[PDB]
Amino acid sequence: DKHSDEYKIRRERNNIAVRKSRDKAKMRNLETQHKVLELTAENERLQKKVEQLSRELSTLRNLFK
Amino acid sequence: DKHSDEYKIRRERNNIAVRKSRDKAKMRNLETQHKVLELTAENERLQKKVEQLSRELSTLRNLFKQL
DNA sequence: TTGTGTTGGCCAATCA
DNA sequence: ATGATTGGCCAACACA
Repeated sequence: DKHSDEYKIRRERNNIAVRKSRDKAKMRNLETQHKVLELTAENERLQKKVEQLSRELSTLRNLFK
Repeated sequence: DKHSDEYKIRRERNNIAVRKSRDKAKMRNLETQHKVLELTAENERLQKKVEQLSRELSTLRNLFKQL
């Protein structure tokens, strides 16, 4: 029964659980969107590093010439 | 007038828009999870490449030094 | 003003 | 029994 006290504490506690469950999921989804930003920046950095190292190797190999 | 006819049809339209909006959001999330796996594979490829070149450079520098 | 898209809350069923 | 999930729906508000 809606007027039942047990019912009331039930709804009160579930409303807290539901909000909590959904706030957690919103968090996880934002984290994933975040990882995409980090991985993208990091791959960009590493790619530039691949290019820097390649230049250093070419500069060294010119000494042979 | 939460008993009206205009009301019930307004509710129907919103409930449809809500399901559509939620499907779109969940799809977007699915795509993002995919983008992460993709970026992760690329990141590991780049890591190996940088390590490989660093060792190559190190070996080569050691050679010149040994002159 | 109106209509759709978003966001977040509630109820209830179901899982753990 | 209790907290976590999930899906249907309401309503305010953002966006056009």
